[PDB]
Amino acid sequence: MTHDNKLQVEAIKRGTVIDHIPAQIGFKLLSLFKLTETDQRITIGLNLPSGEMGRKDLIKIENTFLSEDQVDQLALYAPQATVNRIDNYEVVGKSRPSLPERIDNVLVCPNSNCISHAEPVSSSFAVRKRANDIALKCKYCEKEFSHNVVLAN
Amino acid sequence: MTHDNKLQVEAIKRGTVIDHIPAQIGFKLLSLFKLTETDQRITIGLNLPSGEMGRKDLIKIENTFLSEDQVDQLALYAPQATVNRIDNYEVVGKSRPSLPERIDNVLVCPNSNCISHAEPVSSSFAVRKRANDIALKCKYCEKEFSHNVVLAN
Amino acid sequence: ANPLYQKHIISINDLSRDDLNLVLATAAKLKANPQPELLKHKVIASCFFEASTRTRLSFETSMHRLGASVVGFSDSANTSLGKKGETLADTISVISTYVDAIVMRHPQEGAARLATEFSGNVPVLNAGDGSNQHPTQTLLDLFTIQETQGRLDNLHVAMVGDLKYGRTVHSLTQALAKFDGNRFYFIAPDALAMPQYILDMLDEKGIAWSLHSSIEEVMAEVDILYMTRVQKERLDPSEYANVKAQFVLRASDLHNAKANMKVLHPLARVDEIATDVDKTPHAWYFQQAGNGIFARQALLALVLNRDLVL
Amino acid sequence: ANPLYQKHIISINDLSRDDLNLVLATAAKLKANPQPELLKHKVIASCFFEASTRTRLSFETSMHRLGASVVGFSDSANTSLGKKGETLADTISVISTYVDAIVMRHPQEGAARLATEFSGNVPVLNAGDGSNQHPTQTLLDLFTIQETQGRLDNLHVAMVGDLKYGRTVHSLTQALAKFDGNRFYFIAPDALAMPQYILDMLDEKGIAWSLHSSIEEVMAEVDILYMTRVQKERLDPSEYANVKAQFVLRASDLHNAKANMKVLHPLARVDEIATDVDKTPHAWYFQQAGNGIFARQALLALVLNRDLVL
Amino acid sequence: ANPLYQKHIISINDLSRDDLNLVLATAAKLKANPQPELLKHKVIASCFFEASTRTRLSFETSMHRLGASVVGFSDSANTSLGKKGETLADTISVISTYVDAIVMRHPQEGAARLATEFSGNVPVLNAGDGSNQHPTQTLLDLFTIQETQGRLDNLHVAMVGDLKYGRTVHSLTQALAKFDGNRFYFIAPDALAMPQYILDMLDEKGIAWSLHSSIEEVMAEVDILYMTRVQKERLDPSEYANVKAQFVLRASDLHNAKANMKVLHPLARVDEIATDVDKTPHAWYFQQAGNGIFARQALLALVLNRDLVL
Ligand SMILES: O=C(O)C[C@H](NC(=O)CP(=O)(O)O)C(=O)O
Ligand SMILES: O=C(O)C[C@H](NC(=O)CP(=O)(O)O)C(=O)O
Ligand SMILES: O=C(O)C[C@H](NC(=O)CP(=O)(O)O)C(=O)O
Ligand SMILES: [Zn+2]
Ligand SMILES: [Zn+2]
Repeated sequence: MTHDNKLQVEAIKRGTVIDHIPAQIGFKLLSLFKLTETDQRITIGLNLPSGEMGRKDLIKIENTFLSEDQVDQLALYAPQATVNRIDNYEVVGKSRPSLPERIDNVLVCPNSNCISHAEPVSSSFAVRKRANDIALKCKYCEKEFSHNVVLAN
Repeated sequence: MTHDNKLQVEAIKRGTVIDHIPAQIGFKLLSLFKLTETDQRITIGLNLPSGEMGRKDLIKIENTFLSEDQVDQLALYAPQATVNRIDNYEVVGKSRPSLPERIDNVLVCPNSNCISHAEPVSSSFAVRKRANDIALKCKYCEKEFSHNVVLAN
Repeated sequence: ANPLYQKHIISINDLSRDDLNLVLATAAKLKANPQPELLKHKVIASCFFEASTRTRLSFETSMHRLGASVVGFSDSANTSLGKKGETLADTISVISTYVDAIVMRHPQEGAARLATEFSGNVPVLNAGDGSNQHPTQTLLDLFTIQETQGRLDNLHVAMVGDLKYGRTVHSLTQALAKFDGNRFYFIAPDALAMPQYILDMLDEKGIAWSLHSSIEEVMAEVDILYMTRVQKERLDPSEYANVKAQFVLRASDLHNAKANMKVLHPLARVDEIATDVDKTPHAWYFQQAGNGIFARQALLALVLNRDLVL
Repeated sequence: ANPLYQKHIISINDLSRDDLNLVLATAAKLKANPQPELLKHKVIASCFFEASTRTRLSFETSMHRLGASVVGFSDSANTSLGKKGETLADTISVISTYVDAIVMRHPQEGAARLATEFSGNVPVLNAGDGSNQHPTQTLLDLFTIQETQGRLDNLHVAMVGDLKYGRTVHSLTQALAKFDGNRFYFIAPDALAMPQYILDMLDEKGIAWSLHSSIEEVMAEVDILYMTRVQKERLDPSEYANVKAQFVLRASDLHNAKANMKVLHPLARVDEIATDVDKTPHAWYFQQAGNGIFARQALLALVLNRDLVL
Repeated sequence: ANPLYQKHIISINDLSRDDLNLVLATAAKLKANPQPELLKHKVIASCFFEASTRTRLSFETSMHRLGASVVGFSDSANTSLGKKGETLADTISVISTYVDAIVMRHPQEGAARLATEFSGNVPVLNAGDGSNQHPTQTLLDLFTIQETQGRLDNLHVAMVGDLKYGRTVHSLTQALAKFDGNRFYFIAPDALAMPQYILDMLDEKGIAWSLHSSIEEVMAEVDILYMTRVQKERLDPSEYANVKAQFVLRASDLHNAKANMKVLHPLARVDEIATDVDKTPHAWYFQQAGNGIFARQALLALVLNRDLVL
């Protein structure tokens, strides 16, 4: 029980409530983590205001909790985002995300000549917080890339 | 406009509201007509149960109006869905999709040899209630396909 | 101005029964009394991005038979569209500013229609857009049928060959489904069946049609035996099974043929029509060809000349 | 078991200084003390999906100098991969059920790595995967540097030519960074510079390296002058500008060099080393190639042999 | 001398049950008891006039596992047949004067047979002649079935894919008809059905076989599910309609199968077996391939060796 204010959010008994999603990154996380499979209520607040951070997206899926590496997967796409695990209308589990050591099968190597494209294998990337441009290393071609180059979406 | 099962916070002055979008359809329509591509406050509620319609969808879109034509574009997915006209928290007038005569853009002609793909020209399909389904006719190549095969973007 | 003045002739679905009548009439009228200066001073484009012998040469002769001038290309291999990466839209953009009318054959369905969106006020004549329509072919076929059956209503038409890609059967059929009493017979291999949109349309107008396994099932009761080539060049590689002709009209099978029954074929023909049929009185394909001059002269006089050429 | 028993030799980044040192010390021993039967009864697949003369022939020659057998293909066009469209994964799988070790050279990066995943317990050796790595090249290089300069520490190595697509110079730097006191002079046309990932590591390592517009400047300062060939087969068309060796070596520029410096090159050499260089006591590309024999013999003995008294 | 001493292994139709059984029993013995010197001093020509990875490499690997030597060509383009226009008859003649046994794979049917006629006393082994036979494939298949089902009698074998041009399924049926109680389920697209000659023999033999439109029906009823690849290189253009695997296997359809059934495939596999199948305990195509090693080793020992104590 409680009531986070400033603007209008939605009621939830138990379930994950992801808050602080950057602008328009909502419609993305919605499909990048295929959240629309859940046949359970899904609240979604787009362009809501937020102090010095103005408009912010916000997704809410009662009775659903992010899979293990999901929050880790949710680091590259929204660094400042916050995961709130709810139960009994309570924030029983506040969690901030950390960039993991490696991203499996979701990313796609930029090297055209990388054997991963052709052959049947799960792409795997080493995550190196190279100062400020997340460094991404391809497990196969050993090439390294600027996280954004790898990150089209 | 009162409504209460679980106390909440869900109101708006102006804007439009597509209510009665049948389950799942709400996400599709999000991309197709690009209703999300705005700085304007949006509030989607996928899978939110209500009445005898039970599982539905609902998109409160702040300070945004659609046209007769625009609303008609929705008939191809959310017919019984009905665009409701908000404004000043007052319900100006409940609209509702009606079969549009032509689907400009969005769709992509399935014929591989159609001039549309190559040339810089917006698609266009003649919509038509064909027997059991809804047949579509390319303006250009003149091929008619069942709405259940023609794609988009 | 007459009904077809400055209008685009993209598809037989756009013209009305009356419009067809005006062409066949003017065609007959023009056949009787040539008018060598009717288009004197005009410059028309013959633009063919796809192989052609009859359609082009006949269209070009027509233009010459009225004093029109011609300019164009036999094949895109040497147009900037071809060697310099250029859109068809830009090609037609620039060309519509030189000539008075554009005639074009293209490999993709919808090219002519496209043209009608950058040709400005200059009209476009669809000489064949992929497997879609071949609208002037129809005018000639009609002109010919009427010439040999006396009418265009209450006829029996057997269409053999490739009806799927056969643009001549698409136009022609939507054309004959505008008159009354014409019953159709479709004889084609399942993979090259007549497209659904034409059958929905036949059903709609209450028109009757029927499939058959062979010409025999229609030979003694068809007035028009429209034979067609197999569109080898458009066939999906998944359908190469039907590359060679499944039905060969040999002169012998015209043994129980109705007297007025004629055999038509837009050409070119491969092996579907044996050369001995060339000697039976039903064979009318080359007469068919020759008629192209009249239907085509007719159409250009109607689109480029405000007043009915008399 | 020894350190590299049954291990995959995929990339220098995966080996350690001691690992490297074990190869050379071993190589040294095989070089002066033959072992005709060491690999008797072993069957080694020599799978080259890309051109080769030195790498394939040296390797197979080694297999033979140890009593081992070789089965293989020097063209992926006659396999069932390049004909029946089989995936490499399936090719590596079936083959790993026949042989004892697989030697592989492939067109794309990560190809060796991927095989380790489908080869079960069969050690895979990377004869070169795209423009990523070429480990055995480096083992033969380290040995040549060591036997001529008596040290792998505090050297002055200059690398010239295509440093971007050069898999040989990627494997060599990561190796020479394992040792102490090495200073790297990088001489390449900008479109073909050393990748950033390799440099970042040199920095992380605290290693001195510099850029230069010509050998002239570092010439009387280097110990090793590693020359490379422009990887023509890999350049993108936008890079086609560099297909001509921009920095070429003639006997003339070897004038002020240290009387101990050697000129190495993985070969083949296009036109980057003028033949006159071949007679100067500095040219060491052919003795270097000769060393591939002892380096690979050592690697094969170590990967397939547990204990090894020599 | 033993039963297959110096004999040609041209077609399963020429071997007998006992013959087959001698191979497997032998294979069984070689599989658990190596013979490094059994073929010492023998020189075997591996002549492949058509693509290969498993058949050629397994065979040559076997030659080596027995102390034999291999001379050969993996491309007929570099021979004097594909250049100087020599006949195969002349090629088989000169070669039969150098080697002890010839292994051959050829583009056309009857190629192996023809060689027996010009090879003098040199035994010829058919690594595959067109789309006729592939005997060694069947020996390795019979062994895999036997070692997993413990019997070659009363089995339930379903054959799927290109049954017409599949040389592997021609050799396998004629084999399994030699045993008792086998029931065959044939699942193929009509243009690629089992040839009539093979069926006539099944009938003559009094053997139960049936046709089916999908695995679904026989799935929970088979012991062996032999999958095959559409022989793309052999299809006539009219058949090009079938170049896409029409019946594909996913882990999902293996749900009600007998917990003892195995899925075999000669490979390479195009897209007829989804990868998820690879992890089910039913997938046995890679262990099957592994067996080619012991099957061919046995065949070679038997053909070249008179008496053989093991
Ligand atoms: O080509 C055919 O088979 C029929 C038809 N042919 C013609 O119109 C005559 P041409 O192709 O010589 O101009 C067409 O569709 O182009
Ligand atoms: O190709 C080069 O020039 C460098 C290097 N060269 C070699 O390995 C020699 P080879 O191609 O004769 O085996 C390589 O990576 O292939
Ligand atoms: O080719 C096939 O798919 C079946 C069968 N396959 C094999 O023998 C395997 P390979 O072509 O790798 O030697 C054949 O007859 O070649
Ligand atoms: Zn990569
Ligand atoms: Zn179209």
